[PDB]
Amino acid sequence: DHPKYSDMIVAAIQAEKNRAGSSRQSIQKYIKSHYKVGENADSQIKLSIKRLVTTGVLKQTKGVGASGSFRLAK
Amino acid sequence: RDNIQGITKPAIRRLARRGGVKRISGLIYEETRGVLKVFLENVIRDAVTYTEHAKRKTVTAMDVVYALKRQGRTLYGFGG
Amino acid sequence: RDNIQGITKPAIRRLARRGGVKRISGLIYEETRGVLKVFLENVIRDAVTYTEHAKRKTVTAMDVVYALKRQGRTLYGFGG
Amino acid sequence: PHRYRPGTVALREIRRYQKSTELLIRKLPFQRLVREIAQDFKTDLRFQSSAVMALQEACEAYLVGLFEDTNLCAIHAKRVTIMPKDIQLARRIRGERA
Amino acid sequence: KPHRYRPGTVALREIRRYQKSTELLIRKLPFQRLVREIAQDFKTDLRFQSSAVMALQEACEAYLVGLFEDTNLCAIHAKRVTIMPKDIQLARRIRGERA
DNA sequence: CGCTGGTTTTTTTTTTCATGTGCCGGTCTCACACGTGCCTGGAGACTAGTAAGCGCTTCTAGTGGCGGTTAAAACGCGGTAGACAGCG
DNA sequence: TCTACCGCGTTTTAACCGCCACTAGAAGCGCTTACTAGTCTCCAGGCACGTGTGAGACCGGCACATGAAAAAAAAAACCAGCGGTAC
Ligand SMILES: [Ca+2]
Ligand SMILES: [Ca+2]
Ligand SMILES: [Ca+2]
Ligand SMILES: [Ca+2]
Ligand SMILES: [Ca+2]
Ligand SMILES: [Ca+2]
Ligand SMILES: [Ca+2]
Ligand SMILES: [Ca+2]
Ligand SMILES: [Ca+2]
Ligand SMILES: [Ca+2]
Ligand SMILES: [Ca+2]
Ligand SMILES: [Ca+2]
Ligand SMILES: [Ca+2]
Ligand SMILES: [Ca+2]
Repeated sequence: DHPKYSDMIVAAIQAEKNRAGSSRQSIQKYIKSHYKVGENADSQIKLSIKRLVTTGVLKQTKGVGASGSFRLAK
Repeated sequence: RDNIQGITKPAIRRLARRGGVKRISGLIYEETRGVLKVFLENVIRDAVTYTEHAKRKTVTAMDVVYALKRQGRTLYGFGG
Repeated sequence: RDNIQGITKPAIRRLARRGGVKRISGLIYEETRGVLKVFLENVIRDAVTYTEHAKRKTVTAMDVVYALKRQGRTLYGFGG
Repeated sequence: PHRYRPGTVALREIRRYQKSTELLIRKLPFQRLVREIAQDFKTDLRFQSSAVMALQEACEAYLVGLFEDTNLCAIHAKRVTIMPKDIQLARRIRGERA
Repeated sequence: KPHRYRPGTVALREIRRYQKSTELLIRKLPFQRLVREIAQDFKTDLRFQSSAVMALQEACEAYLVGLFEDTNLCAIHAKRVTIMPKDIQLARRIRGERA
């Protein structure tokens, strides 16, 4: 139903509290709860995070790859 | 409450501590009781069998000692 | 000397396969040789001891069978 | 409000009980358990007090040993906490089980 | 375009194969050399019944196959699929084969 | 704009390929099977010597139950460290 | 990330103990006699040595399991283009 897994992440990380970062499994849980979602959503949010990490728009504060904590444009 | 419950959590904890265990899952205490029971069943069964063969109604230390040797768990300091 | 190397990687691999092993670290082949050697040392030592006691110069199957029984590794089909 | 970190007392306990040799199961509850199990094989059986003590020594010994082996199985799985599957492995490898 | 089996698929095939069979899996001569060599250390100019050497081999292969079973379990118990020396060592320690 | 529809991508599926394993019908070889004659070990019957069963005695131990202490268990509390699961 | 294990403090439990009294039953003595050994004989059933026959072990081949890589279909993640809105 709900689009822009990009807009989905941004809306879940907005809602998520001012942190050093925001970790996938805490965002994956928010998006699955708040919007009409599928199963492969867990595996699409994983591809959604990596394209936002890629575009400089999101950046990761701790960890590496797509297990760790991610921050926005400052 | 079967006498098996008389083998208290804290008692098992103690045995494990002598075994050099630091942290113990909750499930272990029942699991241990189960094992301990099988052990005693097997040992006593044999012990009693020795008793019956000696046409006695009193289980002797030796009856146990002989039983433990059979089970390959030789015990020093109770005779034999 | 050092026929221990005659126990080839592929032979060990075979034994492990019968043991239901799927993947095997490289280090295992030397480790296995070490173990296999200790096993044989212990068994043969006893076997030869039986041979010497029988004032023989030829190790018999029975010499081995008796040795394996001693070691608790009873073997059927060589005159047990 | 003095509090010891989780594990610090555990260690203390270990050192203490390894140091000592006294039986760690309460004598009566054990003795009841023995007689109870014995009944299943033959009724109205008497026990030398020494025979019951022998059984306890053998039992505690056995378990202490089993825990050592269990502990190793836990660590071998990069755990510090023993679990039923640790015991089961130990008993399987010992040829006690299956 | 060549044909390749994924790592492990042949391993499985091998397992099924060798479990099915009973034939000795060590080459008979190299073993027999190893036996005589070890025997020397206990007594020199020793002869062996051929049956005695075969008994030893049966017992050895049996022993190892068994040890591997136990080792395999120790590997899996550590959430691994690959046996390693520490798997064997544990198995032997628990068996009371070594301290 | 918010929609919405169709299409781009990610999943699952079907498929095709290939390969290897299992099976039958026909074939050779050798270990099974049996059969001989001979030997040894079994059974036999007898005699005597002994071990053990049975009853009697003794004596011991082990059992049951006494007061009440004080230690241990047991409960629930609250807070971390570790189980654990995923990623790369 | 999540909780289930530890380590803490109060409420409940019961084991321990140092003692006694009473008995079942362990243990030990003397009798009997029933059993087992240990002898001389007789004998056949089981051993080795040696025969020949059928089973299984082998072969090839063709049919069946399988796993792998490839073609096809489905499910779901998105661009436009649009109508509709107020400019
Ligand atoms: Ca001579
Ligand atoms: Ca019963
Ligand atoms: Ca009962
Ligand atoms: Ca009675
Ligand atoms: Ca009674
Ligand atoms: Ca056929
Ligand atoms: Ca053949
Ligand atoms: Ca958890
Ligand atoms: Ca809690
Ligand atoms: Ca006849
Ligand atoms: Ca005949
Ligand atoms: Ca024959
Ligand atoms: Ca035939
Ligand atoms: Ca748009």
